Amino acid sequence: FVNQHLCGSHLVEALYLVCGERGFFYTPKT
Amino acid sequence: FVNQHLCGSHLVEALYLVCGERGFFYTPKT
Amino acid sequence: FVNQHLCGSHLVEALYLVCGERGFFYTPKT
Amino acid sequence: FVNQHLCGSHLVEALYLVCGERGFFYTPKT
Amino acid sequence: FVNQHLCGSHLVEALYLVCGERGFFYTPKT
Amino acid sequence: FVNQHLCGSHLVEALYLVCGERGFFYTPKT
Amino acid sequence: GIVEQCCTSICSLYQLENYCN
Amino acid sequence: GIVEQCCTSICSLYQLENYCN
Amino acid sequence: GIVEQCCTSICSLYQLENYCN
Amino acid sequence: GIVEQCCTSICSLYQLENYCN
Amino acid sequence: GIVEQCCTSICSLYQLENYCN
Amino acid sequence: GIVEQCCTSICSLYQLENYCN
Ligand SMILES: [Cl-]
Ligand SMILES: [Cl-]
Ligand SMILES: [Zn+2]
Ligand SMILES: [Zn+2]
Repeated sequence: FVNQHLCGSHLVEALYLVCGERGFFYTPKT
Repeated sequence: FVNQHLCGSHLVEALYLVCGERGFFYTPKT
Repeated sequence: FVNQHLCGSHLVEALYLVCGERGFFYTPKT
Repeated sequence: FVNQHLCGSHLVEALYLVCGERGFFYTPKT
Repeated sequence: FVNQHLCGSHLVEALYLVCGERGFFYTPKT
Repeated sequence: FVNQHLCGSHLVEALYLVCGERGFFYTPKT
Repeated sequence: GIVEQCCTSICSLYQLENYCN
Repeated sequence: GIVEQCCTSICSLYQLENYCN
Repeated sequence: GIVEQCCTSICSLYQLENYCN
Repeated sequence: GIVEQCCTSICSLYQLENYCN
Repeated sequence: GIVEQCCTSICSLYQLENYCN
Repeated sequence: GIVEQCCTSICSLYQLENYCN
């Protein structure tokens, strides 16, 4: 697997692919 | 707004839209 | 709902989610 | 090019691709 | 990681994720 | 068809739409 | 849960806010 | 309309241009 | 317009709703 | 081929690496 | 190449067609 | 955090895996 430069919705798509049915949490800094 | 079917990667795109900086969790086994 | 920073195709995805079966028009400046 | 099935958010992504700056309308009830 | 169903544009998004700069081929008739 | 400014995964989505069942190769420079 | 609210059945943008942190 | 041309049935990129402004 | 605003600046789902049919 | 490995059947991220250049 | 061109600069669907199999 | 890192900088699928449930 290669390293990733992921902003915005593109990060969430990646988390989705990586985690599958496990699901994930998306937690940006405030 | 509307009600539609939101599945898989489309469902997480919609979560990112609605929640954004708040963050969210996607936990389909729940 | 949170505010949105949306460029390119990401705007169209947002319009799609927001409008549903109502549909929408995408009208950029020329 | 080709003919394929284009639905929902994929259909609007394809409209954005083809029309771009011209703009477009997505009016599924029509 | 997981195993899930990856079709169409979602399958090519996943190829782009995994391969990135290496590049990839998407050859469904194969 | 209009001209396109396409980076990252957005290029792969475009190649997907344009090529259909023919498939395509994605070959970035190294 | 979320899949059986908005995917299997349909749900609104407001219902989706149920899953924000 | 567009759904019953490219989604239900299939359509080309050229047919999609029918829906540009 | 909305297209620009959303990109140069931020916009809300409520502003986007005005572009629904 | 790829469609009948990860779409029709399911496949892992590692199996997807089979299709990198 | 195409990948770069499309991103640094603009490209057409017709140029993209050259990368189909 | 991961959200930022991934965007300002690069991140790996293995770092992303830590955010799975
Ligand atoms: Cl972007
Ligand atoms: Cl689908
Ligand atoms: Zn993007
Ligand atoms: Zn889809």
